[PDB]
Amino acid sequence: TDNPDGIDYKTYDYVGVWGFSPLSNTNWFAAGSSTPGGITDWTATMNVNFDRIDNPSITVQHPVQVQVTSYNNNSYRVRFNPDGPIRDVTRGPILKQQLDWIRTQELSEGCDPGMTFTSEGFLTFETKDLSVIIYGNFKTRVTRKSDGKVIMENDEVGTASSGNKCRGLMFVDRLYGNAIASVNKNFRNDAVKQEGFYGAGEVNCKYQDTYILERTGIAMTNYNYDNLNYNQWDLRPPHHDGALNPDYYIPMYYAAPWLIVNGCAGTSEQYSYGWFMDNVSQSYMNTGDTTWNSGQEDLAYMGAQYGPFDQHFVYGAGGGMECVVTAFSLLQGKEFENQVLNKRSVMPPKYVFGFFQGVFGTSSLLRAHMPAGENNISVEEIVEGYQNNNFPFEGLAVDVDMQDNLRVFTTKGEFWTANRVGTGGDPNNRSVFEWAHDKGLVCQTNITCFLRNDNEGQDYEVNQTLRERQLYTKNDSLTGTDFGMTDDGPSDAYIGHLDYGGGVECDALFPDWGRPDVAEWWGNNYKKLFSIGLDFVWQDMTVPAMMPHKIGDDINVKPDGNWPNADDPSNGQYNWKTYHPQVLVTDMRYENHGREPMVTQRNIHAYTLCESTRKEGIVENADTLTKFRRSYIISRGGYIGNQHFGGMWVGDNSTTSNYIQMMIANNINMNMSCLPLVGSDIGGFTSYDNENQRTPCTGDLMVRYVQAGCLLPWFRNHYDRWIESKDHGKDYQELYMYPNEMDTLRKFVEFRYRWQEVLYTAMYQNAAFGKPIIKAASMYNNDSNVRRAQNDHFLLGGHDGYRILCAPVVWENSTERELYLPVLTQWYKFGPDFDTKPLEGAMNGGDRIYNYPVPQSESPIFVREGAILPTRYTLNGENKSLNTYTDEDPLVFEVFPLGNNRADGMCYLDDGGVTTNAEDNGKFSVVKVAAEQDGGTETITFTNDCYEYVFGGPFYVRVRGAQSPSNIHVSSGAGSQDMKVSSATSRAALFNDGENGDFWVDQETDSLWLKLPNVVLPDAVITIT
Ligand SMILES: [Cl-]
Repeated sequence: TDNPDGIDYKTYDYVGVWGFSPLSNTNWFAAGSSTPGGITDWTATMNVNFDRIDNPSITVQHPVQVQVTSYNNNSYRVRFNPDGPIRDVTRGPILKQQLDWIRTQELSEGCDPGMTFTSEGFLTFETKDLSVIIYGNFKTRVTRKSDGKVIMENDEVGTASSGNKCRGLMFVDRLYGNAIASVNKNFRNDAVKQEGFYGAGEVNCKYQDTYILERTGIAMTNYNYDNLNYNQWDLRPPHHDGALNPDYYIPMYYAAPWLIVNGCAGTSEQYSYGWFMDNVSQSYMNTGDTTWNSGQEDLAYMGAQYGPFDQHFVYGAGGGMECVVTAFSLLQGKEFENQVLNKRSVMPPKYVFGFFQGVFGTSSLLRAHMPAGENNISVEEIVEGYQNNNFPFEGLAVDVDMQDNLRVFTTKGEFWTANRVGTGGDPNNRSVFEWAHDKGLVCQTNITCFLRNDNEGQDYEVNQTLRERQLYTKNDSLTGTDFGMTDDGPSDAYIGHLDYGGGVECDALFPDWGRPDVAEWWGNNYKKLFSIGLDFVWQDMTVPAMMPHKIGDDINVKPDGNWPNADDPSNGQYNWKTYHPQVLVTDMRYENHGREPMVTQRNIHAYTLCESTRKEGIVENADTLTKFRRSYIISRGGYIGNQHFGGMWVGDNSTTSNYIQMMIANNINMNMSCLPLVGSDIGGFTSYDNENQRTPCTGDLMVRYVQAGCLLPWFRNHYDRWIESKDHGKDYQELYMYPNEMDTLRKFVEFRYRWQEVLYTAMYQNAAFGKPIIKAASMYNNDSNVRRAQNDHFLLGGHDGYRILCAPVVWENSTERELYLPVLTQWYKFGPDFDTKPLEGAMNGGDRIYNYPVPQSESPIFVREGAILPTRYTLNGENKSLNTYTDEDPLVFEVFPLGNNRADGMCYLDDGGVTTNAEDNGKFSVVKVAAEQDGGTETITFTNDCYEYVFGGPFYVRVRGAQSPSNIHVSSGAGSQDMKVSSATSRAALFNDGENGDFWVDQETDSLWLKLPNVVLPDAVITIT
């Protein structure tokens, strides 16, 4: 049952954007005509005649399904399979069960798309706000009902005399190829529309010297790659001379065949739609790039090396690009499972929003057991540097260093306090993770799916059981390709090589994920780590990222780094730094459907890995977790839909301004690709100094790195550390190693920690509603200037997710930047210093300030009027990890100056992930707050949408711009009472000694503080007079 559909696989090698050219028409089929093929449920079939564009007398027929996926959220889908019957994927972001759930709900509400074939055979249907017509040759126009504006239309190509063929549906004649493509008209050059294309995951694009956000006029590809520095040499265009810089034609780590098109921006006729080509073979997105003749300025397309064809058009309910993101997340949602919390993604433990330090190149837990070696460092020293210097510090990313000889799921003695491996729970021999718990820390650790194979006769149970149970990918192909063999065997296994450089390497087997049993086996391995104290998972090398290899060479031998190239191409010999693509893997798209060459599904491997970790590792083995029952995954690879397994970090970046610019753009783009919990190594991962690789990141670049990342969702300083036994990397990078900048560095981490609830509540808004945490500037509506600012201005936080504006400096040795403030609102300069002083005067939205001053010690961060933000403080005033906060560490609702006499706020509350009762049983709370000024009376109202988690400590209201009141009354189901002036005359004293029902006039910061008892949190009317 290998190759059950009888495909002839014509192409195995990577094919750059330079070699993908559907608009050349040659050997491509396109839709030429059709007849109606019936409608069942919300799915119409059209029986489409595909004609060869270059010889239209050559013709073949395939059924094409047109399916309304949501009436209310204005989305539909087009799918066909030129290779066999249309088939529902059993694994992936979009599942039939969820589509069914959506349709069932909408039907029960009376939604009627009115899907009909006209007498002429044209298909027409409506969604809430749209109407669609599809003509005989599949020509499609999507019209918005309110104004009659056509907001999307696909493309037609002419032929000499055989009629117009619609390139909206294309595939290569199977005599020649396997590729597919779909082409729209692209209005980027239209003077009024000025369409811009956004999204596409982690792709980097340079314009002049600057990395930018928008992805218009460019040819992109998804081909998950071990792309260290984002510019791997083997990924260069044909005959490329000189340095290869990160740029748009280079694949990254996450597969995101996803674009959001935004036209008429900032105007009342703005429109936005998403375009998802749901394909896990190498895919392409060309937004009008003429380079290599890959595209045409006025056309846009998506395509892929292999079928099937399955495409979603997602317009969203409300107006604005954000609404496209929320609608896309619904299609991928888990409502069909009746998730009480995790509808659009999975909630992390609170601790995931802490500051972590990772080091590649530690050599022990304790100094007392650190082996001598140039620049060697113990985990203990790192923890001391942060804690002794009073940094808010969450814990560690422990790398492959801790393993016994790169055996995943193991540790070695040096990473235990008594210098020997225990089974856990021994107070006189604690593992790195147990010891870390005692420091108030939590840890992630590096897990890949390389199971070391060259063990020189030493027992390695994980590899042994994989062999015995035959769960490893075999060495079979349809091409008779010899993938190589070692003395270790087995004789039928696919054997690869892991290479961390500097001699840190090993042979490996890999799990054949598509097999039944593999996922359960994998997940069970995590018990070996959870039972010794591991908190969460750091998933690496997920392509799987194998050492480059050429067929015929030894498994441990890599090719010359210049190979392959245009003059000496791969010709089916290169592995493209993963599985040689000929390898037969058990199908990961369709269960119990046989094996297919990996080329058909490269981009689903990392996704399937994370899925197995999540379900069979983290969830099924939750009982074996120690301190926190909720866990999480931070992954390096994945595919649309990864957000239900965990978050991401953008792989191996480096230490320059350009990587800061990239980190910001990556974060915004990933967020709009429905992966919200993402970040990039703070300070940069690899060496940057070409003359001496060991030179650390400068103090100024570090300050800017930290400032730019301090409110981004995943915040970890991690780097490659030069040590004697791994002689590549930088000397150090830890924030405490920068004495001159230490105070600034510390205060930005403190600032993040104070806004821990702003982040956590935004994550809740993602899990519940699919709202991206980080907003692209163009998500701010009715503003014709945000587009210009979108490279480095972003928003987050508050009730609506647009209460905070960030515009970090993205250049070293720079103390000014061009600032744009979104229009139709007021802004307040904020940041680390403003907790302890008054706000400055309001800044008018719409203002553009050239050379806006930004000292090194500052970053441009602004709170919008009408924000009430939940803010946290430690009771004793010392910095501690998030995971060791209790409800006795004050929760404070900070009321910023009112917008139109009003302010609003929201706070999600649960036990931080100590248990999984929030997501399993609905044990969480959602508190809302409002402030209203009505003459001489301010009313501050607390209500709840649910209150299943009881906050155990007093909470506060801090009103900015208020001082001494005549009276404050508090009404609440618990008690109705007047407040009294506190005898405490400072904040520490109000916190520690102040009585419930005290107010404190804070002159230093022009704030009024109300101390209230916990019982009044879910419901209260506070009237200040
Ligand atoms: Cl990866």
